[PDB]
Amino acid sequence: GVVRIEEGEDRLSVFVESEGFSKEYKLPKDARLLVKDGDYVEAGQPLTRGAIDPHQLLEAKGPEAVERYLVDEIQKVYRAQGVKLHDKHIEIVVRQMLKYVEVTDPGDSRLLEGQVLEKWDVEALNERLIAEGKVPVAWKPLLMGVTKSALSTKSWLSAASFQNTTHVLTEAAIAGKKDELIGLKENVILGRLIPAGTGSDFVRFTQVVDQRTLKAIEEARKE
Amino acid sequence: MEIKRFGRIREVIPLPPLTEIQVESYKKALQADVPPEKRENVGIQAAFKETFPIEEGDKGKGGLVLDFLEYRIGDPPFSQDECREKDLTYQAPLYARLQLIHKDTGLIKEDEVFLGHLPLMTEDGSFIINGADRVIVSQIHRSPGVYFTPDPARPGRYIASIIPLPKRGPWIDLEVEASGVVTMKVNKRKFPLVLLLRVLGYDQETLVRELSAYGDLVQGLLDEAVLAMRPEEAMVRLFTLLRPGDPPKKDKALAYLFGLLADPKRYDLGEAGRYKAEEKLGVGLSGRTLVRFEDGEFKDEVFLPTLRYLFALTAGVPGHEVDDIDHLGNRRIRTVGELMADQFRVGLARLARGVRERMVMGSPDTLTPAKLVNSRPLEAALREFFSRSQLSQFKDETNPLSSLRHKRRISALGPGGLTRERAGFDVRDVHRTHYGRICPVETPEGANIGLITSLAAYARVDALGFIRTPYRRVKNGVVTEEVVYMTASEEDRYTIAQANTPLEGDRIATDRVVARRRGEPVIVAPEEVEFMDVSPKQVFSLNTNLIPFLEHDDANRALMGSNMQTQAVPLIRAQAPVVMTGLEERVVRDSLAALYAEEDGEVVKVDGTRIAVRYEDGRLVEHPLRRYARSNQGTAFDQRPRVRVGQRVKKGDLLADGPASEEGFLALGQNVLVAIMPFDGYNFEDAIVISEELLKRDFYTSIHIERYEIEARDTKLGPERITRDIPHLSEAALRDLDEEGIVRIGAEVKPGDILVGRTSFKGEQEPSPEERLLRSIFGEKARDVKDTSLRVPPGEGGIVVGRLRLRRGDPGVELKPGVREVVRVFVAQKRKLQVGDKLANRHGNKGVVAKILPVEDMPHLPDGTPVDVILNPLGVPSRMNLGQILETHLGLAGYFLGQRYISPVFDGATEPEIKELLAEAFNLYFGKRQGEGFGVDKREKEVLARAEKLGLVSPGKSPEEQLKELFDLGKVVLYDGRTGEPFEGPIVVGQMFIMKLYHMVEDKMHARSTGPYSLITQQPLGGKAQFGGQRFGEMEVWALEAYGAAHTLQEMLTIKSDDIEGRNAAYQAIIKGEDVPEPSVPESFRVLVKELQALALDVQTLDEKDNPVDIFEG
Repeated sequence: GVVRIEEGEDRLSVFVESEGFSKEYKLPKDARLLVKDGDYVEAGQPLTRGAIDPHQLLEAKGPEAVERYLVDEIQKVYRAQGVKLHDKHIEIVVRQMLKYVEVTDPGDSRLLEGQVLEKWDVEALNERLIAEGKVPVAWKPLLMGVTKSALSTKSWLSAASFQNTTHVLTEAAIAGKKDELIGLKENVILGRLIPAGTGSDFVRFTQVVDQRTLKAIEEARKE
Repeated sequence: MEIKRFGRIREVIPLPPLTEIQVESYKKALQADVPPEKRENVGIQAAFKETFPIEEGDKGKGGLVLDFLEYRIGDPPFSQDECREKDLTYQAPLYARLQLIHKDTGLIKEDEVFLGHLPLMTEDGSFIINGADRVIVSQIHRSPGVYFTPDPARPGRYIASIIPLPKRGPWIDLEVEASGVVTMKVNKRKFPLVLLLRVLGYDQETLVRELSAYGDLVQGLLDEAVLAMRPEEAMVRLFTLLRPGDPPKKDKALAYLFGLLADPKRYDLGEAGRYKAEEKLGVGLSGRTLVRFEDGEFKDEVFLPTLRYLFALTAGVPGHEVDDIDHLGNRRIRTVGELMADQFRVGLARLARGVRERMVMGSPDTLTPAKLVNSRPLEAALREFFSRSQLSQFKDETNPLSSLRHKRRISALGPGGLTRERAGFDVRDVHRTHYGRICPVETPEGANIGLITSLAAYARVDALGFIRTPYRRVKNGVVTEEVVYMTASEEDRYTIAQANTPLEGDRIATDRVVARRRGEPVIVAPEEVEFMDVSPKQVFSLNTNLIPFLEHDDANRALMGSNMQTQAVPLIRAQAPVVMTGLEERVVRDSLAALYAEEDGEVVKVDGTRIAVRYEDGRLVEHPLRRYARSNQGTAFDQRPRVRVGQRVKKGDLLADGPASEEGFLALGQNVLVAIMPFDGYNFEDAIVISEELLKRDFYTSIHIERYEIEARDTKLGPERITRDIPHLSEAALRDLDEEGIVRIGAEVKPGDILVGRTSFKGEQEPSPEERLLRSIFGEKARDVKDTSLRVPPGEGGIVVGRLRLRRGDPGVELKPGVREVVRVFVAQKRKLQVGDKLANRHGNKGVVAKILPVEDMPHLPDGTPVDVILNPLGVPSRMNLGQILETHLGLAGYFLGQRYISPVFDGATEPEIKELLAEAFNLYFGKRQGEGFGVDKREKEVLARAEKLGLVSPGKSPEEQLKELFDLGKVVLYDGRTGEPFEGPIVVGQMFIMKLYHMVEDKMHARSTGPYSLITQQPLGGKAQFGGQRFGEMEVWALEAYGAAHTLQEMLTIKSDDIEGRNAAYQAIIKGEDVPEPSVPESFRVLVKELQALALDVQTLDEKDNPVDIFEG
């Protein structure tokens, strides 16, 4: 919308009045604003100056949006110190920061239980396609941070290692709760052959042949 | 040799008797040499007296009391040397004279009642606690008083402070919050402070009077008209909220600590606590937070004048400002003698409740002191002190300096009154105060940096631990001789001037004078002067002074040097730095590791084993020379005869040197000839090259004595003897154990070879797998009594030279619970240099070696003689330690010039002064060459040929000159022994003093293909025969993860640690050479699953089709 500041050396604030709703945007008596007296806008943006809250933003502006800020933001300091580094990296991190979403109008699980994107769609693109009906089971924009993050990761073996394991197992144990061992910290706590590189699913299930020892293996097949 | 000394400014006074921080502090605590009726308090006195007019529950009625009169000092049950070989605390019985009057009367004075072993100090400054020596250090805490300061979790508002001496009074904080109130925090308690204003006689209109009108915070502290009531009533809402479990009106039994007397509250006798809480507060206070028994009630003294500077601080006027909580005039120092005395208010503590419970059960007539006291709480609590507190440190005996360095230390850490390992960014930092009190370039690299540190040379601690630093007084333009030792709070109001500043005869010389005030650096008028420092040494730490050209070194890469100089290890043919700073000699004397003579006489008998003299008709002492004894790091210091068998002496001069000393002068390392430059990346990044030459001369060699020990216990399977008789051992083995179990002295040691046999029965079981494959590596199956002898641990070793024996029962030999008979063999070794060994300069250029090169390589000068160490340049730039480069110059100087010099702190020589001798050396050096008949050759000129094109040389001048010109320019031409052609650029060369540090690869370095598998965790640990067992952390893995290192990861989590199956399996595997591993399912996995069920929860296992596993097959 539009704007207009009011008073000087007593009660500071500002107002974001579009057409009708004049949102009372205060200031603690010591703020360094920068969007003068008149200006013009669009949704969720740096008004005062200072910072940019994660959650508060998101909510009223979307998930990607934050992401963008995130990384970049982060980068800004890194850059300010000689740091160089493909952005990609920082991104990848971020990714999980989204991974979870809350719920409303469900078609199967609890009416809140935080949740994984994919899990939401192999179930929200599967309760309207082959198994039509029930309810799409929508979600919303949810933000975790490394910390809060991991913690809700479905896997437990890994899930342990943090805060107070008790809890994790506790609840877990109760319902079946499986893992699938898809991850690193996962397959390692146990000491498997990591689902990576050599221990992946595309370059380890390969059997090598030696040109001549392929014709002593071609006469024991047509028998 | 012949010594010149630079700069003047004559030290009006040598330096403090150093070791003063431990001796001069500990003697004025335990006054056993001063009539007992005398003694002006503190230490044991003020400790026996703070807790001695010790009554008995019930005031007046039933008798029983017990008081004090004087304390008797003990006499060493043992001598310094024995109490050490025998593992004793070199304590010293301490008796006290008690007498307890009854209610019916009786003057029964039980003649000295043993209270506990109080350890006597040493000439050194350390002690003898359970064997070795420790350094009861000196901490530094917040000096008592009141300052206030702002609020932390609430900006804009202010909190008040009331700190009395610690361990003699509660912590008190008057923080004003948002509720309007001014609550009172005390020993973990936050109640409405209005409840303590009324207890000290304050109404509902005099709390609004002296402190309202301004700051309407008094109308939050006010409306609570349910507690603005009665005097002995605001005492039960205070004794029913401060101490639950007891609601009696005996709320002046507990509310009797935190105030009157000195049981708890009080900040010194009226010093820092009062003299400070007077000038900044509301003037006038004697000695405790208010006062009780005055006429009836409590007549407040210091809970209102400080509540009249904290609220006039949250609005207020001038004069009322925050205090700096890290200022020295605001900071204290707990010396030695007092820290044991405080473990006496704690040694006399659990003892004033070991009698007040003994006069309730036992007849009150049948009582006489020495029958009421057990005296275990001063032994167990004053032995607990020299045996465990984070402050009672080992003692760095590397060299003698460190020894002392240690002492000088200052810690913040501490038992209770101290600082944890997670704070301090308002303290750690160096403060505008320190100047001359606490050096700023001595603290440790990281982890601790700040909190810990060494005192600033001259500076002395005094009275209530106030650091005092020496200044010289003037008559406003003139210059006195009088010198002013003064505290900091006594310095923030004087306009002091550098000593660096020009002074004629004995006064001021010039009008542009540099001076400081409080802390700010300004220029001042010649008579606008108060004082003037005694010198700069007054400014830097003790060792931070040994620095030669500090005047030209970064501040950072410097401490490194003062430091490191500590991790300095001695060598034989030691030698003191060519360039010194004077003190250089003194350090050696105050350390005491060197031997001097009290009175002047003359020597008669003289050998490595002793030195007999015949002082001036003062008899004939005969002090022995500790020969090759072990340090604590291992080191191995030994004094050495340095006098003749016939000569009048000099009133006590080097009666013979110490470890790393040369005729009275500190010889940390060995000044050697260096060549600054790059070699085939053979000093790269921070490496250094050496010339075989030193090994030849055996120049950098260290002696070291490793201490081995053993313990034989008493068991059910039988007692653990120790005889030169142990089965299957083939005589050629025992071969050197004449002692009947011990190795003879002078025996050459190897590894695995026997050191101390020791047979224990054990058994009752049968071997099996995972040790019967090894086993025969440790048995041949067996015996009814096993080997378990000592044997030399991998790598170490050397030539023996010392054996000690004990046995549960000797006079003073006391063995723990279960043990019997001890033994300790002492074997040492020569160590020369070994590629990789560590070494550096005082100038912070730490640098190890990678290539010892033959005297055939080793870029040599033109006159044949080769350099020694190549000190690449690169390591100098990014760091700012010029000076070192300056030492090299003076070096070449001091070479041909034949001498030593002393470039003290900011008083050293100078470029113009040095060029002087440098040329003075060239005129000589070259006079030597032309004199021989030569005079520069193609090689040289060719250099000078470019030396000019480079402008370092003045063009248009004979070759010869371009040399001197250059020579004086501190460099010269250098020949690369390998190729006749010299380097193409003059080279800075010279004699650089260096050193050998604590670290020496020899003690690091390991490798294990297999070996000792733990039995606990099921993996590689310890190491009897073969050794080591490297660790592996997450990082490692993650990265491992980084690469698709699959197996490299898995093989790194199995057959190389837990999974017992594998390690053997694998181990075998190679013995034949097969693929080798492929472990079934990693140990740990199963373990856990089982540690799981071993706590409920199945913890099953399925695949892709979700089906039952078979995870354990057994």
